[PDB]
Amino acid sequence: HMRHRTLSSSPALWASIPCPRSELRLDLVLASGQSFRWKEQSPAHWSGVLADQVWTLTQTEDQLYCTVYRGDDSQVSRPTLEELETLHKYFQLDVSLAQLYSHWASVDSHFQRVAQKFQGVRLLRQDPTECLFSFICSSNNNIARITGMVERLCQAFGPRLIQLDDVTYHGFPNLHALAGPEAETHLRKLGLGYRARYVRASAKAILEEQGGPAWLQQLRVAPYEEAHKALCTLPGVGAKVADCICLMALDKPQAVPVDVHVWQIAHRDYGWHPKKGPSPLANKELGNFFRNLWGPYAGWAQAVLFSADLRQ
Ligand SMILES: O=C(Nc1noc2c1CCCC2)[C@@H]1CC12CCC2
Ligand code: NI
Repeated sequence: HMRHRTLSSSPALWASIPCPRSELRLDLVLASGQSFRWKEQSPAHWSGVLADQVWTLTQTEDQLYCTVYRGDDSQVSRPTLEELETLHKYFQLDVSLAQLYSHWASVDSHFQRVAQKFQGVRLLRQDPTECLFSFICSSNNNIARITGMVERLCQAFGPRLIQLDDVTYHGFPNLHALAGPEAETHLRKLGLGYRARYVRASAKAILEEQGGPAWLQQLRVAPYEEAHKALCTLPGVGAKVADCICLMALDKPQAVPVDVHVWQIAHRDYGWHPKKGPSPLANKELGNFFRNLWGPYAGWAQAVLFSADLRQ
């Protein structure tokens, strides 16, 4: 009936956003442990779902090309003005990444060497609900398996949007849908394992203990430290997951997620030691170290190194 658009196939359905590849590289961002809902369905063409709509994204040297599938078998068209603002806000393009890259490089010789090769690594501004439950699935997991669990979770619980080729696209579920009495049993069948309990328990907790999704919007305007402590009350949400949500969904650019992986990197590349191994206190100290070094956009600087580390 319908299928994935390319820039060759249907150029009449594409809108451009003037964006250098030094400000944004899709292939270093869209599948680099931030979002798990983007796939390169055709080469250099990234498809995924953004707030009840499917997008396909490609780019040149100084143009980001995008096209929308609204579904409902309605009259197909280019992206609108409001839908391009949505994409502009999603990539946080108002913030200059080149200026940030140079600012971080000024105090960090290691970052400067890595920065050379890996440009346009920025932070996506994700939905809190989507981000929270995606990073509850992240514990003792890899990008490949997390991407599976999230896709299957959205198919099972989330509303259907459109089909392109053999790929059916579902929007992310609401909290009520994940809070049901059967929710955990289904999610174990979908292969989440122990993470199934934390998804249901956290969904039920935000509803009953915090009063629905308006709470997560309150944490967006709340100070970083208040937001982090609030999230750590949720089942299966510790310091690492709280910092991820803070950094990627609650506009806290100074949030530095710390697990064994960033510990390994911090030690090997910066020679950092707690002033022996991991610990709630030692992890907290490593986050402060990077904030002190890089400043109030420390989480954005981490994404560059993190995405750089995924590519050998
Ligand atoms: O940990 C993950 N992502 C991140 N943690 O810290 C940062 C990121 C992405 C960018 C900012 C810094 C995701 C869950 C995994 C485990 C392997 C993929
Ligand atoms: Ni050492």
